[PDB]
Amino acid sequence: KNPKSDKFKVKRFHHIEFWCGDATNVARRFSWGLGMRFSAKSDLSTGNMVHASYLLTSGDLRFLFTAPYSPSLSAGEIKPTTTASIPSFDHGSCRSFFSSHGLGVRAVAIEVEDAESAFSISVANGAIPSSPPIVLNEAVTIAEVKLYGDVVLRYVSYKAEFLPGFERVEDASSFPLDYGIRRLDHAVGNVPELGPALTYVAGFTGFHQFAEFESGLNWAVLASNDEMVLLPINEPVHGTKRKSQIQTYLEHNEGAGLQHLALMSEDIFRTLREMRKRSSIGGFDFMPSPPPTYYQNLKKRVGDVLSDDQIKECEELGILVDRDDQGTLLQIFTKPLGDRPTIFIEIIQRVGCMMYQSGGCGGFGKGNFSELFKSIEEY
Amino acid sequence: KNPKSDKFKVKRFHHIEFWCGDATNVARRFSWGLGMRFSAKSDLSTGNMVHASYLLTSGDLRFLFTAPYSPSLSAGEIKPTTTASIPSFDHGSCRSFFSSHGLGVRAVAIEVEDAESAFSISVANGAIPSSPPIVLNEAVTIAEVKLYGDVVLRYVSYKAEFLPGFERVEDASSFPLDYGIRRLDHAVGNVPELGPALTYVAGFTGFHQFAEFESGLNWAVLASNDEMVLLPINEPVHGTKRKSQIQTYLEHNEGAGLQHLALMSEDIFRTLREMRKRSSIGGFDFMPSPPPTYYQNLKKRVGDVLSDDQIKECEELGILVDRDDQGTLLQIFTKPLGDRPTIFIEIIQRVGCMMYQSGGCGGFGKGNFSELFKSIEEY
Ligand SMILES: Cc1c(C(=O)C2=C(O)CCCC2=O)ccc2c1c(=O)n(Cc1ccc3ccccc3c1)c(=O)n2C
Ligand SMILES: Cc1c(C(=O)C2=C(O)CCCC2=O)ccc2c1c(=O)n(Cc1ccc3ccccc3c1)c(=O)n2C
Ligand SMILES: [Co+2]
Ligand SMILES: [Co+2]
Repeated sequence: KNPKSDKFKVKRFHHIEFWCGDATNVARRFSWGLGMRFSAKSDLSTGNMVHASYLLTSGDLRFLFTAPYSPSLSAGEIKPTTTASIPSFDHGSCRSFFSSHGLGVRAVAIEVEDAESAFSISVANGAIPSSPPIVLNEAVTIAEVKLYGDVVLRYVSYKAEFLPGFERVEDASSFPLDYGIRRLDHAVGNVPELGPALTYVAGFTGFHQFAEFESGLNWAVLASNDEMVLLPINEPVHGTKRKSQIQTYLEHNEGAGLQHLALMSEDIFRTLREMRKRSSIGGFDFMPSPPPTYYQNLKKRVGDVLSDDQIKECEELGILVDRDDQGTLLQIFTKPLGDRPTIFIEIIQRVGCMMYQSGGCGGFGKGNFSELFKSIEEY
Repeated sequence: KNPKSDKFKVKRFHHIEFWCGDATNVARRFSWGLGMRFSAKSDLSTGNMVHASYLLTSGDLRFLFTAPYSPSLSAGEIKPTTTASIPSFDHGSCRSFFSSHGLGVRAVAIEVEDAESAFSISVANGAIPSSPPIVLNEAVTIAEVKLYGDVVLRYVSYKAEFLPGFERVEDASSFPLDYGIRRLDHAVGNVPELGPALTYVAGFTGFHQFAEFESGLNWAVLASNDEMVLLPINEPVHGTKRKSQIQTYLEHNEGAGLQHLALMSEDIFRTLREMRKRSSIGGFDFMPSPPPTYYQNLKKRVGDVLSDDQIKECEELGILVDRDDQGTLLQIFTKPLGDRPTIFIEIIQRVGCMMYQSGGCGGFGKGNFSELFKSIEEY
């Protein structure tokens, strides 16, 4: 059941912004690890004396990496005279965020019809304002409200190239890497209490609970009208045999924040071949692969969707498979992206639900918790 | 003239420690960019609840990358019960360093006969203490004094594997990258006033001025007895046509600090081929190459040392060449390693001065300032 209750017009995920200590090194590591190209910059060379921001793209996926310069470079500026290209940026907020949480997502940005209206409707419906709407070069409007922890939901709307003041990156410095990743499928938060977090976000967005279908967590998924913006939220389950990975996150992160980004691939097998080739030479590592048990049990579950060859290809790459009543999900998880056992990445590809493909086809892997436990015990 | 006045027994450069916001991403970027392998770690997986430290090696070159965890993880510890593997580490100092200076070198570490004695003699001769000698597992002694800015000179001495509490990195996570880099040749500081900086450091080390042979700077080089530890120091020259790059450094760095690390290659042509292949796919960029003028003028200067083929190889890779009365220096400079126009890397190879090769053979490139200016003007 989809009541289609969005309180303003939402289009798609627009970008994810990481707050960094050094944007250059994180951006270069991510570019090589995920096969994303450098497409835009805003930094000293573009006249920005406040922050360094570098944009990576793969398909429609946009990752922005931002770090503060010395405040002394901009000490004479005021907000009317700022050289920052993202006017919500604040030196103190960024340093406090990074010192508190380490490397992680500051902003989940969605494109909307009218960012000013989205901001106003959100705050009228309980959203905690973070940065008021500001029009950039009479062309783009950006506004921010609190999502959870120190993560903001950023609204971006375009009258009619990333943001004003960003310059497209020179061809020589823009190598056309591509491992097949094409868009952000969902962005997941960890919170101490699910109930209040859901009530808050659903309260100011009108996002509805996305219909789905004892190991660590409870969760629910909030979704826009066409279910293309998907925001799952997790809470820990305490008192269990193995300590909840949600609680570990909250401890190492100093509270709520973004847990994982799930990146849709147009060919998950090529993406994982390319990413695993680079794991030990600057890229990303992946979670330990499931026992061959798990793949011996895949035939009975998805043998009508994947061939024996396509299944054996899952086993060599460590890919997980789950299934809805509507579609099939192929998924795999990286190890944490930085020093702390906090944020990680999921690579996914969805099979089925053709009409274009409807959002969330095949779910989020709920059935893979039970399947993995059974495999582990029976090994 | 070498008075051999070291006040304690100095061996070689031991390691360089970067203070980071996220050690993982900087270490992975540097590993791929410079061809250094992951060889040791001290982090949560080794019981260290205080800091994450990752060691990269290439030959005898050791780069250590360190970042703080949340202080909450170790809030119950005191120094007698610390889980830190580097007992000089302090959360507040590290966060203050990184917020002030951005990514950069905290420690220039040299191996000595007796770190306790080196510390005592240094402080008795004017060194400002930073961290007193501490014996690690009855096996290694480490001590630190101030060098310039917030950079420390770290003394390490071994009774008889990097440091106690570090674990060697698993073979699967340790890819044997190697682009030919073999050791640290020199480490260079930028200061506002050369005179007082030289008097201070030479005062507590007994290092002597290394004999050498109007564009931005003045400098001098301090050297150990066998001139294998080489510490040049730069100051700005004000009032010039083009603004001094030393002054730009001091402004963007918030004061004195380490300007460049010069890394000796056993085959600079292979190193630069490998590094330039990776510039746009996560590695390091290089300064703009000199005009072909410069290479047209190389024949008259070093045609007795390099063949026409070896010279043309310099031109395609952008390598600079200078010459002493004793030897020849091949050198090239990266663009800044991170967001700020502060620290960068030099790759070098030295030809001549055979006896082993004596330290500093061919100088530091003093003659390349005049040669580059002449080339530029005449283009
Ligand atoms: C992150 C994720 C999802 C996922 O995407 C997701 C959504 O999008 C929204 C709903 C909530 C949710 O979870 C699905 C399945 C997953 C994992 C995962 O992270 N893991 C790794 C793991 C799980 C427990 C652990 C407990 C202790 C120690 C390590 C552990 C590692 C899995 O095994 N499955 C099977
Ligand atoms: C860093 C270095 C060295 C070097 O190693 C070194 C030592 O070890 C100790 C003695 C002091 C010293 O310098 C040698 C030559 C160099 C450079 C360099 O950095 N550069 C790049 C540049 C120079 C001016 C600029 C002025 C304005 C704007 C950009 C500029 C870029 C060079 O051209 N030469 C020719
Ligand atoms: Co997911
Ligand atoms: Co040098």
